[PDB]
Amino acid sequence: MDDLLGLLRIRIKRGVNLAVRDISSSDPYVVVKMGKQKLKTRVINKDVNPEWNEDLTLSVTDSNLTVLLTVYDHDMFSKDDKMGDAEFEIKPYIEALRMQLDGLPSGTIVTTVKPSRRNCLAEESRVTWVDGKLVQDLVLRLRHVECGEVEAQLQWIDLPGSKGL
Ligand SMILES: [Ca+2]
Ligand SMILES: [Ca+2]
Repeated sequence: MDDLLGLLRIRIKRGVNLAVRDISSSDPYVVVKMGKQKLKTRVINKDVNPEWNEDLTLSVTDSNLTVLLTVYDHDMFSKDDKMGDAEFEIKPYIEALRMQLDGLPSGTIVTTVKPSRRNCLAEESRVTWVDGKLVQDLVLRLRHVECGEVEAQLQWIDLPGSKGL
C-alpha cells in the first residue's frame, strides 16, 4: 500500500485476425505481465477473432512500467504455441491521471500517442476524459507473428489507503 499508486484495469476487448496454430483455427488466450505480476484471460475456443471482453487488474507502484501482452493457442493435450506479443507504456496514462481534469468537457482528448517503429500501436492511441472517467483505447499489432491485433482499454481504480497518484 505504501508504494501503490492505484490499480490499472486492462480490459482485453478482442483479438482480430489472430494466427492459426491448429489446423484451421486457434484457441486463444492472453497472458499479461508487468513486473512480477502475471495475469491470464480465459481461452476462447476455435476463434481467431475472439471477443474476450475480460478485465484484468494490476497493481501499479511505478509509472515507468511497461505491460507485456502475449497471445497463445491453448492445446489441451500438448504444448501451447505462441501467437505473437506486444507491449505498451503506461506512463502517458498515469501522467494524464495526474492532470486536473475535473472540469474538462466529456469527450476531451488529453493525450494522443502515435504509432512508431519502436512501439506496438496499430493506430494513434487516445487518452480520453469521458463520462467522468479517464480511459485509454489501444489497438496493438502483434509482433513475431504473421498476423493479428489485440484491442484493449485502460481504466483506473483508486484504492483508499494507498500512496495514490
Ligand atoms: Ca495448436
Ligand atoms: Ca489449440
